[PDB]
Amino acid sequence: MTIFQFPQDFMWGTATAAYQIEGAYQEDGRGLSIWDTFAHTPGKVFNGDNGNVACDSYHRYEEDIRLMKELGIRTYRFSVSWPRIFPNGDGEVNQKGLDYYHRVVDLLNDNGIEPFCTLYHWDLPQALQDAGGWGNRRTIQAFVQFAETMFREFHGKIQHWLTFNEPWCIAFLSNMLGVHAPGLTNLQTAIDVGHHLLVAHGLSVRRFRELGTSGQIGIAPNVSWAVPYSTSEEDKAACARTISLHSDWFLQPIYQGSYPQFLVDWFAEQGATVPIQDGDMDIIGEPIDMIGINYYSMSVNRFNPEAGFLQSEEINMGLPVTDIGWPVESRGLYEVLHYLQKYGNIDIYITENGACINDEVVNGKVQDDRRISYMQQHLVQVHRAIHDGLHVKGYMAWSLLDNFEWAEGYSMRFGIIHVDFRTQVRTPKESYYWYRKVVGNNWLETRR
Amino acid sequence: MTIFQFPQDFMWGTATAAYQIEGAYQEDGRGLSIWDTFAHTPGKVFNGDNGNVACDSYHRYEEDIRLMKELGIRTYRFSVSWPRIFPNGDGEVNQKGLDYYHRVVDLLNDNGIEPFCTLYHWDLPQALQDAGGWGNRRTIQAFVQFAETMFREFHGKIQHWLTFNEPWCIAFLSNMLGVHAPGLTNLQTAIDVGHHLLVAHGLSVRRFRELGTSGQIGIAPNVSWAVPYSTSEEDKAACARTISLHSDWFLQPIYQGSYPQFLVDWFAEQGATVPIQDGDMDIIGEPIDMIGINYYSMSVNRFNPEAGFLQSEEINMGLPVTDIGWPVESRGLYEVLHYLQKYGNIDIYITENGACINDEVVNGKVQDDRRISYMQQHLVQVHRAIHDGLHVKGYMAWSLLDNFEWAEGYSMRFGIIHVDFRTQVRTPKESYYWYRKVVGNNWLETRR
Amino acid sequence: MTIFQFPQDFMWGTATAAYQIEGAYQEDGRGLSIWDTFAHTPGKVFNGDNGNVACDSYHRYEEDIRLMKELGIRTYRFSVSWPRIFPNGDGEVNQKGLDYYHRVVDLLNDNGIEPFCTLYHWDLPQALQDAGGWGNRRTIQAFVQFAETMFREFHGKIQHWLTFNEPWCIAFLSNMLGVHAPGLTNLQTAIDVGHHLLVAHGLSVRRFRELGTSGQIGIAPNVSWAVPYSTSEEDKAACARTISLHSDWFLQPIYQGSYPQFLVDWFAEQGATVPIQDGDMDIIGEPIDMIGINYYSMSVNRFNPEAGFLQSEEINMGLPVTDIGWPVESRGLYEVLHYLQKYGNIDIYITENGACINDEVVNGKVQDDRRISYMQQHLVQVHRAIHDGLHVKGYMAWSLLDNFEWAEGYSMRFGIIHVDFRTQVRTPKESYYWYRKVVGNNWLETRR
Amino acid sequence: MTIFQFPQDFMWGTATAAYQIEGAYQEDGRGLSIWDTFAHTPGKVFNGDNGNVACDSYHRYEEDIRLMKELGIRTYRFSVSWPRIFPNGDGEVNQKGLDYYHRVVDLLNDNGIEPFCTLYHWDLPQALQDAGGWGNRRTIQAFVQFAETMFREFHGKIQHWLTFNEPWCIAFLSNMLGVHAPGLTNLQTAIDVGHHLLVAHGLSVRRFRELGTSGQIGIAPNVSWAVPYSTSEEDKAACARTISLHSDWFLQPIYQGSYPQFLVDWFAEQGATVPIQDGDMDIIGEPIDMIGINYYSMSVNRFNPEAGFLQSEEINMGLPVTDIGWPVESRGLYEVLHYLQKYGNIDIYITENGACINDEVVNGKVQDDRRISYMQQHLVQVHRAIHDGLHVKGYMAWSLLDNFEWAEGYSMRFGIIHVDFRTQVRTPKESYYWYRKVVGNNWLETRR
Ligand SMILES: N=NNCCOCCOc1ccc(-c2cn(C[C@@H]3NC[C@@H](O)[C@H]3O)nn2)cc1
Ligand SMILES: N=NNCCOCCOc1ccc(-c2cn(C[C@@H]3NC[C@@H](O)[C@H]3O)nn2)cc1
Ligand SMILES: N=NNCCOCCOc1ccc(-c2cn(C[C@@H]3NC[C@@H](O)[C@H]3O)nn2)cc1
Ligand SMILES: N=NNCCOCCOc1ccc(-c2cn(C[C@@H]3NC[C@@H](O)[C@H]3O)nn2)cc1
Repeated sequence: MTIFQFPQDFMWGTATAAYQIEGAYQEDGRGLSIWDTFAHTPGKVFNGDNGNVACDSYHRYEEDIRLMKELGIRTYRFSVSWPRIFPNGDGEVNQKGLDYYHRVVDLLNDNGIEPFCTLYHWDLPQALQDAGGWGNRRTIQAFVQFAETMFREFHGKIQHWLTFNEPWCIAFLSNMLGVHAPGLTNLQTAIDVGHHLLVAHGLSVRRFRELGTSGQIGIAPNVSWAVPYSTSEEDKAACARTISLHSDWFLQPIYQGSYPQFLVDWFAEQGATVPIQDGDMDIIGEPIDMIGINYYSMSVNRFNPEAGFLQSEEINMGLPVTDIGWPVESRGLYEVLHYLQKYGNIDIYITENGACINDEVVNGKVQDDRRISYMQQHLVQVHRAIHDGLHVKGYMAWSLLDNFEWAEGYSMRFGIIHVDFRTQVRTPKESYYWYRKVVGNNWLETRR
Repeated sequence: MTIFQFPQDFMWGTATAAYQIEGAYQEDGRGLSIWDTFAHTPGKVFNGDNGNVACDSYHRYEEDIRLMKELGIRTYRFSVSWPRIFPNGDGEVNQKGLDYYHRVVDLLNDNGIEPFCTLYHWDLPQALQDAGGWGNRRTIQAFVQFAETMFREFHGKIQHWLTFNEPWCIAFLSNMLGVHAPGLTNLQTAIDVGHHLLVAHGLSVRRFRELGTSGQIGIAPNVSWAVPYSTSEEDKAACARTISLHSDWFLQPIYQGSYPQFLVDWFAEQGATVPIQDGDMDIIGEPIDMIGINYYSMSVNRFNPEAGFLQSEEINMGLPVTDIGWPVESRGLYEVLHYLQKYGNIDIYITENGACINDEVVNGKVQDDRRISYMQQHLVQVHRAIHDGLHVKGYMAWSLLDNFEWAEGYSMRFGIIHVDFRTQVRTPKESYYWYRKVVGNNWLETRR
Repeated sequence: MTIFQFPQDFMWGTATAAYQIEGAYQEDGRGLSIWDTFAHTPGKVFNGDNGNVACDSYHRYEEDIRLMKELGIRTYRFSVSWPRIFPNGDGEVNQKGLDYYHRVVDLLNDNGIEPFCTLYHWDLPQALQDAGGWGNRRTIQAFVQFAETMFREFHGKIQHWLTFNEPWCIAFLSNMLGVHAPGLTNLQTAIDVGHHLLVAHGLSVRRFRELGTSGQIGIAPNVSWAVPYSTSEEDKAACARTISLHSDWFLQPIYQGSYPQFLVDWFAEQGATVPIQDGDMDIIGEPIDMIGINYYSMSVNRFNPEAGFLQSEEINMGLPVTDIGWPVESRGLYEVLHYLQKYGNIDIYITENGACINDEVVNGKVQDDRRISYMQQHLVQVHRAIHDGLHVKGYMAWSLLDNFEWAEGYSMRFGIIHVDFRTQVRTPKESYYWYRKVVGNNWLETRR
Repeated sequence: MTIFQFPQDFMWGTATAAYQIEGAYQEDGRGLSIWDTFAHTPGKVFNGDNGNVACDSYHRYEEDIRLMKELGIRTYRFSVSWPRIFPNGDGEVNQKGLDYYHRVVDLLNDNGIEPFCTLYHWDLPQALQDAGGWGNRRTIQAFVQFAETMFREFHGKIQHWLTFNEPWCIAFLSNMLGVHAPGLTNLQTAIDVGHHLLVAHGLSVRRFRELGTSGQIGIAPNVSWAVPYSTSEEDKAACARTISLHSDWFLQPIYQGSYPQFLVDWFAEQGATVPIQDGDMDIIGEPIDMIGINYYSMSVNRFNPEAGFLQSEEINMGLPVTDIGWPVESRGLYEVLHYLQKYGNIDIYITENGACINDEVVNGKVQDDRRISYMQQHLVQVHRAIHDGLHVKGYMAWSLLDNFEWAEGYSMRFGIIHVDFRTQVRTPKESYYWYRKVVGNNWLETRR
C-alpha cells in the first residue's frame, strides 16, 4: 500500500551481547562475571538457565558472520566480555581474550561489515563486584583501563564505539529492583552505580580523544515513553518521572551538565543523594559524537502512591502484546525521537528494536509473521522521523540470534535467526528473509 | 490486569438500522428507498447483495429482543424505514408501517429496554429522489412531516431520538464519492444535500419542543480522526480537513451558528457554495440535548494534491486491520472526544463502535476473539474520557446482528450475534457472552 | 484388576450448594448474602463471575432431579439459601423461599432420593453482616431461628441434617486469609466467627431434639492432612497445626469439651483469645449423630516461620495436580479417617470429594478420564477404611453440576454433569456414566 | 514452585547392563550366556526378541560416551559380560573380551566419567549352567576367579565395584517363578542360588581386600516396599515377607550375619532349607563399603493364601501406571531408605531408578514428559532423605539407552536416549535435556 524509502547511506544492522550468545564461559582463562554468579544462583533466572553454553558463538562465529553477509547487513553490533580481557579487572590482560575478538572483527571487515562495539553490556567481572562493584569508585579506574586496552588494541579496526548499554538497567533494574545482576534493592546503591557509570563513561571518551582513536564514540540508553491516562498534572508528573529516569537522568548530565532536578528532588525525599564529587560533572560532559537508543514498547501511566519508587502505575489498555507481554505501539519510537531533540539534532542510531515471538521451526521454517509485523510498524516510524529531519542514522534489529534473555533464560526468543540450544543449529526465520529484502532494497512497502 | 469501573447510570446498548436488518422490503405497502434502487443496480453492492431479506427482522424481531434481553442491555438503537411510514414520501401514511414499529417498541419497553430511535438511517423514499431527493428543499418538508408523525405516534414510548445517522455519509460519501446511494459524484450536490439535511434537523428539533414530545433529541455524526505524518503545516492542514468535514462541518452550524470557514474557502476554490437561505443558520442552531458519535478507526495522513478532493492521503502504517481493512487504533476515540470539547462539555453517546471480524460458526460457537480484543481497547478509552470529566453517557455496539453492510453486502460481518443468511439462525458469538458480562457487571477488566 | 465391594446399606450421593447452583438471586424476595456482595465487588472473584444465574437450578431443578434419578443415587446433598427464608435475617419469613425448597424436597422424596440438608453453606444475609455478621453473637440467635424454621417446615421430609459446611472456610479462609466472603484479614475476628459458629451449632442441635425433628444431625468439616518433609519435631509440629485447625479446632469442643490447647497457645502468642462465655463449652458439646468429612487433597509440609500464621510451608513434591492445582494423593483420606478415631468410631459420611477437571464437550461427550481416575483411587480408600472396621456410611461426589466455584468463578469445573453456562444445557460427563455403574452395582473394579 | 538443592559432591549417573546393550553376541570369542539360551527359546521372551544385536554398543560405545559427556554426568554404571572374559567360566581368559572393556574404561576416564562396575548382571556362562549353575557350589569358585581377573586387570582404573545386581531376581525370579533365565520353578533351587550368590560375594570382597584393589566395593539389591491394605497383623506379615525377601534376605546375612528368621521359618514349612555350610555365614559377613539400591515402584499388599509362595497379594489401588504397568508412588523410595537404617547409616547409592515410557520420535524429538515427571517426584525423595541425614551418595538413571528389557524384549523402553533398533540411531529424549539441566545445576525445581 505505501512505500517507505530510506536514506542512501542508512546503516542497517543486527545486534547481540557477549554473555547472551558466546558460551565458553570458562574457556581460555575467561573470568567470572556478576551474571555467571547470578545465573548460577537458584531462583534468579527462569528454569535455572544460564549462559555457560548459550549459542556457542565463541566457537561458531564464522557461521553467524556468513549468515550476516547473506543478509546483506552493513553493520553488526556486539559487546566485549570484560572478564575475557581482564579476568579480574586489574591490569593483567588475557591475550586469548583479545585474540578471540581479533578473529571476530577481522572476519567482519573482510566481509564488508562495520563493527559497532559495545564495551559494557553488563558482564562486570565478579572480582570487581566483590569490592562493591559499581557502588565503588575503584571500578571506574578498572573500566577506564579496560576501555583503553580496547581503544588501543582495535584502533583502525573499529570505527563505532559505545561505552555503556542501557544505564537504567545497570543502575536501577539491577540495584533498586533486584531483577538483574547483582540483584540489589536499595535506591542509594542504584544512584551510586549510575553516577560511577557516568564518570567511567566520561573518562573513557576523554581517553578516546587523547588516544586519537579511530572513529566515533557515544552511549546507548534504553528509552522509556509513557503517556498519561488522565489530563491531571499528577499523571503527567508520573509519566515525566518514568520517561526521565530512563533517558534524561543519564543524557542531561552528558549534554547539559546536570541531573534532572525534579528527580533529584524526588529521590531526596526518599533519603538518597547522588554522590557527586568535584570535577565529576565535568568528566560526564565530555562531548560525544552520537547516541544509540533502544526501543521496544510504550505505556499509558497514571500516578499511584503504591506503584513503586516512582509512584507511576502502568495501565493495561488491552493492546496486543508480544510473547514476553509487552504491548506493541510503534508511535512511541517517533514521539521519543522528537522528545530527544531537547539535546539537539544529535546523531541517533537505533541500536536495539525487536519483538519476543516464540515461534519455533515447523516444516523447516519459522513463520514469525508477528515479528515482521512488529518490524514493519516500527520501521515506518524510523522513516517518519528521518522525514521530519531528525538525524536517525541506523537501525539494528534485536536480535541476530535467539539467545539467553537474562532473567527469562532461553524461554523468550528475540532472534531473526532461530537457534536450537540442544543442537546449536541456526535457522533463518521468515523475518530474516523479509529483512534481507528491506535492507537489500533500502525501502519498505507496508502490506498485510 | 486493570479494573475499569463505569458510572451507575451508564447506558449499555446495541445498534442496528432498518434496511440492514428488516427485510420484508415489499411487505405491507412499504415503498422503495434509494437503497433498494442502489442495491438493485448491477455494480453497486459487492456480489449483488441487497436488503430484500437481510436478517428478516420484520418477522423475527421477537427472537432478536429475547436475545438482547438475555444480554442484559438497557437500550436498543434502531432506525425507522421511512418508506414504511410514507411509501412515496408525500402524505398518505401506511398504518401497517406504523404498526410494525409499535410492536417492536412496545416489546422493548416491556422488557426494560429503552428505545433509541434514529429517524433517518439512509432509506430516503425513491419518490423523493425522482424529484431530486435531498438536493431539493421540498423533501425538507417531507422529512419534517415524517418526524412529527413519529413524535406523534410514539410520544412516551421512546425517550431518545436522533434525527440523522452519519451526515457525512449521507452527503459526501453518497453524492461526492458515489459509494453509497444515490451514488452521484458532484461536489455542489453534496453540499446541497448536507445543508438541506441540517435544515430538516433544525425544523424537526424545533418541532420536537413545540409538541412537547417525551425525551431528548440530538444528531449522530460519524467522527473522523487523522494525525499528521510530518510536522509540516500542510500535513496538519490535510488532517484538519479530514477531521472537520466529518464532524465540524455539521456540528459548528448547530452549536456555533457558522460553517467551518477554512473548508468553505476550500470548496469555493473548487466552484462550490453553500445554498444558505434567510433563516437557515438560525433553524440549524436549534438547541439539542446531546449528540451521538460513531467511531471505528483513525488514520495517519499527509498532504497530497492528487489525493482526492480533500488532498489528504492516509498512510498505511503497517498496523493490524480488521476484516474490512480498517486499522485498530483506539486512542483516536479518546482524542476525538476531547477535540469535541470545543462545543462545551455536551452530553455524548457512542451510538456506534465495532469491528468487521468475519469468523463463522465452528462447533456451535463463533470464536471472535479479535472482536473481544477491539471492544476492550475501545471501552478503555470511554472510561478514560469519563474519568477526564467528559459527559459520555452511553455505548452502543455496532452491531447486534450480522447484517447488510451497504456496498459490502453481507460479506462484512459486524455483529456480536451471528446470522446464517441461508436459515436466519441466530448464534450469539463469544463477543456476545463477553459483552453480557461487562454490561451486567458495569466494570471491565483488561486481560489477554 | 481388584474388586471392592461396599456394604448393602451404603449411601451413594451427590452434593451441591445453594449459591453455587441456584441463580435467581433477586427472585421471590430472596435477599442479598455476603457472597452476592463479595462476588459483586471488583477484584474478589476470578473474571468477575457471580452467582446471579449460576446453573439456574432455581428453575431447572426438575431436570437436575431427573438426571440424578437416572444416575441411581440414593441421596442428594443440598444447602438452603438463608436469605431466601429470612431475607434480612431478622424474623419475617418469605413463604416464597420456603415454597421452593418444598418442591425440590418433595420431588426428591417422590423419586426415592433422600434429602441431605445443609442449613449453612456460606450465604449469610448481608443485613446481619452490617451488624458485624458472625463476629456478633446476635446472629447466633438469628441462625437458631433459621434452623428451627427448617426443622419445623421440613419435619419428616428430610432425615439427614448438617448445621455448617466447612467451618475452617467460614472462619479462617474468610476472615483471616480474606479469600472468601466477607473477606477480612484479622486473626481475632476469625476466632470469634468460629466460636459463635459452634455455639449456633450446639443450640440448633439442642433444639433439634427438643422439637423431636425427624432424622439425624451433625456437622460437615473440611479435613486437612499434612505429613512432615523431615523427621524433625518442628516439621511434625507444623503438620499438626495444619491438620488440627481444619478438624480438631472444631471437633474437640463438640466431642471432648475443649479447644486444642496447643493451638490456643499458638494464637495467644499472636494476641488472640477465644471469647468463651459461661455455658458456651456445654452448648457446643451437645451430642451429634454423625459428622461429614470433606476431602480433596493432602500435602507435604515443613516448618517455615515466614509461611503464614501457622508457619507451615507445603512443598511441591512434583506430583500430578488437578486443573485447580491440587495434587492427587488419595491415601490422606484413609489417613485422616483413622486419625479421627480419637473421637470414637463415630458415624462418618464423605459429604464432599471431587476434582477440578476442566474438560468440555467434544463430539457430544465430556471425556473426563482424569475425574474417573481420581474418583476410583479415593473410593478404594473408602472401602479400605470400612474394611478396617470404621463406620463410614456414605459418599457424595462434589459436584453434581459444574457450578460457581467461589473465588475461582466458573473457570474451575468440579461437576460430573457439564453445564454450558451460555445455554444452561446439561451434558452428563463420562464420569457420570462411570458413577452410574458403581452406585448401581455397589462394588468397584480397578482398571486402566 | 520449590527448589531442591543437592550436595556438592553428589554423584549423578546413568546405568546399563552388558546383555541389554552390547550385541556382538558371538564376536571375539564371546561364549554363550544363560540369557542367550533363554532368549533363543520360543515363548520365553516377548515377540522372540533376543540380545544378538541390541544397541550394538560393543561397536558404538564411543558415540554413547560422547553423549554422556554432553549430558554432564559424573559416573556411568555398566556390567561386564562374564562369557566375554571366560567363555566357559574356567580359567582360560579371552584377552579380546578384556580388550573391549579396557577401551571402554579408558574413554570414560579420559572424559572425566568415573566407572561404576557391576561384575554380575545375570549373564552366567551357559557352560556353568550345564553343571547346575548357581545351584552348584562349583560356580562360586568360577566367579571368584572372574572377579579376581577384573580386580587385577582394572586395578587403578575403576574405583567403584558391585558384585551382584538384584539377587532377588537372580534367585527367586529366575529359579522360583521361572520368569528370567534359567527359568526354573522350585523354591529349594531359588534358595540354593541365593546362598551360593552370598558366598561368592563374600569371597570376592575378601580377595578385593587381600589384593589391595583400588576403590570401594558393595552389592546392589532391588528393594521392595509394600504397605498393608488393612490394620491386620496378617496383612502386616504379608508386607514384611514381600519387603524382607527382596532386601533383608541378602543384607541381614551381610550386615548382621544371619538370614531373616521369619522367612526361614516360612520356607521351612514349604520344605526348603538354606544350604548353609560351615564358614559360609563368616564369608558372607565380609565388610562392605556401601550398597546400591534399585527402586521403581511400591505396592499396597494384603495376606492371601492363594497369592504365590509368600501368600502376599497386591491390590490395584487405581494409581497411574508406567507403560509397563507399574504404579508411580515415589514415597516408597523415602520409606525404604529410612527402613534400611536398621543396618546403620551406611553409604547408599541409587544405582537404578527410571520409568517405562514408550514414546517414540515424532518431529525429531521424544516428548517423554511422563519420564520427567517420574524423575522429578523421585529426585525430590532423594533430596528428602539426604536432608534427614541419610548417607545417600549418588543417583543413576535407568537407563542411558532404550535396550533389551529381558522377558519383554525391546517393547518396553526405559532410556533417557531413544534407540531405533532397525538403524541404531540415538536420539536424546526431552528427559535427557531436563536431566542435563538438573545434574549441571545440581539442583531441581519442581514444576508443571
Ligand atoms: N514488583 N516490581 N518489581 C519487578 C517488576 O518487573 C520488572 C522487570 O523489569 C524489566 C524491564 C525491562 C527489561 C528489559 C529487557 N530488555 C531487552 C534486553 N535489552 C538489552 C539486551 O541484552 C536484551 O536482551 N529491555 N528491557 C527486563 C525486565
Ligand atoms: N478508490 N478507492 N476505493 C475506496 C473508497 O472508499 C472511500 C470511503 O468508503 C467508505 C467510508 C466509510 C464507510 C463507513 C461504513 N461505516 C459503518 C456503518 N456505519 C453506519 C452503520 O450503518 C454501519 O453499517 N462507517 N463508515 C463505508 C465506505
Ligand atoms: N497467596 N497465595 N495464594 C493462594 C491462597 O490460598 C489459600 C487457600 O485458598 C483456598 C483453600 C481451600 C479452598 C477450598 C475450595 N474447596 C471446594 C469447595 N468445598 C466446599 C464446596 O462448596 C466446594 O465448592 N475446598 N477448599 C479454596 C481456596
Ligand atoms: N503368576 N505369577 N508369576 C509371574 C508373575 O509376573 C512376575 C514378573 O515379575 C517381575 C518382577 C520384576 C521385574 C523387574 C524388571 N526390573 C528392571 C530391570 N532392573 C535390572 C535392569 O537390567 C532392568 O532392565 N525390575 N524388576 C520383572 C518381572
